[PDB]
Amino acid sequence: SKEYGVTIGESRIIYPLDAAGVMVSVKNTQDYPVLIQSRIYDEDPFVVTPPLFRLDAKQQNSLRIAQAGGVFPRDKESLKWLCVKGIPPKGVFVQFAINNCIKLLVRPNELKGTPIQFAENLSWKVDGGKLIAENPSPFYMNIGELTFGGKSIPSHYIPPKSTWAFDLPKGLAGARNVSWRIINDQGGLDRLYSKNVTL
Amino acid sequence: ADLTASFTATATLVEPARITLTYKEGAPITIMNGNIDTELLVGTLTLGGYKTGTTSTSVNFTDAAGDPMYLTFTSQDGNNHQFTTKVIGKDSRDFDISPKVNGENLVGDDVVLATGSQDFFVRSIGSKGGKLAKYTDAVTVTVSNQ
Amino acid sequence: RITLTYKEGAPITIMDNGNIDTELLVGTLTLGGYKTGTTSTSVNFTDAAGDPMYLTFTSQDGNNHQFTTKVIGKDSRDFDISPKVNGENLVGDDVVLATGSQDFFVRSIGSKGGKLAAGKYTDAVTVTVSNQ
Repeated sequence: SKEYGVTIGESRIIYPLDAAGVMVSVKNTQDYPVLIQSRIYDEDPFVVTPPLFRLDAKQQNSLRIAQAGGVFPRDKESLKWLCVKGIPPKGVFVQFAINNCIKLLVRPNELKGTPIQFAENLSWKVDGGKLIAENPSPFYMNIGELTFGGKSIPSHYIPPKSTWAFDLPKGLAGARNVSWRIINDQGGLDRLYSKNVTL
Repeated sequence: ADLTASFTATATLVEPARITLTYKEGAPITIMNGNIDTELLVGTLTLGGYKTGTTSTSVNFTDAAGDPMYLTFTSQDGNNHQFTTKVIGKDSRDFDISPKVNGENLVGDDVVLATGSQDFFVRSIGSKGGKLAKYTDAVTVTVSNQ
Repeated sequence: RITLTYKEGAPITIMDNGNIDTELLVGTLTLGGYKTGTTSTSVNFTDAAGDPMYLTFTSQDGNNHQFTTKVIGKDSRDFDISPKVNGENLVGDDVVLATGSQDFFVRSIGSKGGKLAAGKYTDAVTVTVSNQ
């Protein structure tokens, strides 16, 4: 059978606002050469170099991500996506290509602290069949584990100074207990926080 | 004499984002009236490498046709015959789940993918045209890591 | 006065199995202020985990993910210098320390009990230097 794989050396990029650049490793984990195609998307101030290059079997290379211009809020983080695609060489035939995408988190130096210091501050409510989180911090709170009434909820980021509503499975009638972990800057599942919903 | 000192040693550990994909070709396909049989397991996809907590809605299989919810296969001959497929799987409770396909989910709620890897099956639907006579697709699997 | 400083090494990449590579330079301990002639066996690096031969680092996320490390310096001919770590030592890596100060490399062993999560890891290390 056929095998594919792209590894980025981190699962997120914390980009300090106004910084010259950052680097991230990209690894072709396959036994055939590919083309590595890298694109930035909104949730072109950020430039990826090289945007396209060959990467031989089991080889690793690095991209530079650089901010030239652009304007971002300084009271809040901004979110972009770095996408890294491994294009393989060219009755049903199908060819696949993995497009591996990670958050590019634009962080004002003007922001005090880091996410793990404010992860406890999430507050929770059920309105209209949905579990709603409120994030009073200036950081994206990248939830990586979320449970309500002891039932797993697929997670999603809560944007800065804003909210996110999660769809609930059936049977969480009068459930009040929410548990969550965010993903820290290095890509690790952080501490478990637990809290009752309010009205 | 014993003299002492102390320091807190520190280390930073990092989690790269690894995405893998295995495609296992299904049986060859049989023309019956110029229909292929439905629910033919065209192929089995195994997505792996992702972090536990990765969700079904963060996975998007796209192709050039762009038909929401369906991948489109086309003949390599010049005649442009076409059929559509869906990409579907099962959760831990054995309920029907799907990734996004051209940006939309066919079936089920957003779920957390199985730990380690998750199988998806490419299953034939039909061809809104009619008479099918190598059929090809080029599919991008985009994973938006949490 | 005995001094103990530290320099963190490169970030450690967690492998797909949740483990880490061996022999990675986690960081460098620099011991100083000891009497001339002090030998490697007069130096005992200790921590709370207390694993003989090994220093244990713990995640800072309340999840108690751990990895172990060994503490090995190098003499001028690139032979191992093994100080005592929690009372114990490798056989045959006993040596007089460099004059004034001595670098000891903290070298990775691997995960202790489960897949490791990314983040910050620490170990509060005490050194006791005998025969001063």
